[PDB]
Amino acid sequence: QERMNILQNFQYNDQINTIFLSKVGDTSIDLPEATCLIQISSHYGSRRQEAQRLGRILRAKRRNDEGFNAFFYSLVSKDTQEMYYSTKRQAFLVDQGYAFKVITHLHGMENIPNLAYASPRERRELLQEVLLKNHPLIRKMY
Amino acid sequence: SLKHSVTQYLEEIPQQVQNRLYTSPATCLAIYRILPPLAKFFIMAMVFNENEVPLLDLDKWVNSNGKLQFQNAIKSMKSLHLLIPNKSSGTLMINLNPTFKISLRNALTGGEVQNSFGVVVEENVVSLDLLDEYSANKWETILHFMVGTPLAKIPSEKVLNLLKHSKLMEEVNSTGEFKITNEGFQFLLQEINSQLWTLLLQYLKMIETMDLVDVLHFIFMLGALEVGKAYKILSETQRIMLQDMRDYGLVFQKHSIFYPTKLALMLTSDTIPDGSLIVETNFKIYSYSNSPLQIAVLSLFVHLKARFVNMVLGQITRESIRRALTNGITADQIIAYLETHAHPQMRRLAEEKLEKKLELDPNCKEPLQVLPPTVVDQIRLWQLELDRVITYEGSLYSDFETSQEYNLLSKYAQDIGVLLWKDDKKKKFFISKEGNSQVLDFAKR
Ligand SMILES: [Mg+2]
Repeated sequence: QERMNILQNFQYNDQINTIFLSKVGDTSIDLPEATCLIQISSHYGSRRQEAQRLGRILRAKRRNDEGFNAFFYSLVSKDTQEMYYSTKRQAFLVDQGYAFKVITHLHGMENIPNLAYASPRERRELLQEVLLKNHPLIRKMY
Repeated sequence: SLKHSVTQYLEEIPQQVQNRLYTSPATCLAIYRILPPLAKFFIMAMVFNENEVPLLDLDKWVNSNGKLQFQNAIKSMKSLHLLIPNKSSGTLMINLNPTFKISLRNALTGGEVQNSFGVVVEENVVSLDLLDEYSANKWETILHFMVGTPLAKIPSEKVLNLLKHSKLMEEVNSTGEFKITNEGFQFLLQEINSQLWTLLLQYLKMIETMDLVDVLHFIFMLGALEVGKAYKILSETQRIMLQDMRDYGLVFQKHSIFYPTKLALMLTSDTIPDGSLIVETNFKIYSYSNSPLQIAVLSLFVHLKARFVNMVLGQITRESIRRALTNGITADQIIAYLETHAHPQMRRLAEEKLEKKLELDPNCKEPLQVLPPTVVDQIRLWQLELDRVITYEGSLYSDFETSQEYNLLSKYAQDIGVLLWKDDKKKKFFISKEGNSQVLDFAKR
């Protein structure tokens, strides 16, 4: 029920514009209103999960108004094993015809007022935080 | 760049040699065609009148709009010393070179020419069957060996000596092999006209002690000759030169008479496509080419997978791009090759994409990119991958008695452009190996 309530609110409530799904919502959940899509983690090299996740926004309601383009972002850390899985988990969408565009830098990202973990103190705190992750009558007596 | 390249070479030659270079009309009729249109207009005016015309008269002809062209025309005409400025009686009089003048008059009016255009044996051969085949194969051999593709009949030492001695196709005995370079891919990217001029120009500079004028009396004269006909045999230097020219697929010899070839006429003046290819978002390549030259050059930066008679299909990969980059081929050249050899289908779809972009918003004019941007970005990113680690050879300077001395030596290195890194706090700096001795010598003084 709670996830259903979240889904309905995300659909029709104007204040809740974004949600945070997980592997459960990877496939077979229909959100005609969803248009943009982001992913921060991934289940290794599975090519299907990428396509199923992309499906959430492939049915956006306003998919016929002039010039509309849905978005599917894939945040990956450079010089890490994630790139190995990222270039491997989009091999099916490429076969279909989709082309991924590399974004090295987001223009206008520095002028945003407040960014999470902008000071080294918070970065150090987060680093350690994630690193540390690994006789019925006797009844009255009590 | 064609006329620019030939003209540029003709400018550096000393004046004393240019005067001798105009004795043969055959060469004069060729040098005349390379000048700008206004230059030819003025030259034709002065050729037939034996007088001296003031420069102001020439200026009067040009309209106000075309005044700029009058500056390039006179500059280029004076550089070759064709136009002699003589000043007398308070006027900067202008005259034409007497030797150039007589030669042109002989060429146009059919005067005695001393066989500058050659003779005719009237024993014609078949142009299509032999001349086209001979030079196409001969030109094919030099380009195939250039690209590095294996080939049975390697060219003679003459052109091989020329190839290595040029920036084209750097070689090393320790490596034991020959590979193409940055200019090498550029050379393969140039039209037949410029592709031939590069080799001929390099041959001109290579020869030593054979006169420089004679080697030009042949090349420019060779343009006057018409394909598919005989020419009986001339200067002594032009004999060995003729045989040397035979190795570049310019002149065909049965074994007394030599025959120029399609490329011979291709030197003087200018004059679905084969080589057009399709590149998909899947980093695939489908080339609509049936020619081993195109296939070989594609193999420089493409992992060929199979071939048919009509087309060749392969895949772009990191290995192939790295292989090309290691040879000195820049990613900019690669994309230039892909764009200029693009299939019409890519162009039409790109045009439609631009039209839709302008249909929604006509304010901005996006560039017309025929091929997908992802491939270009990936190729450039792979180039960055090669550029990740940066290393210089040099020395580190430290242990300075005084801040003044540290700043003095470091600032001097900056002035002469040999300083690579410095830190005021540590009083240390690093300079390139090239500038080490200069910095040491300055330190002592
Ligand atoms: Mg379904």
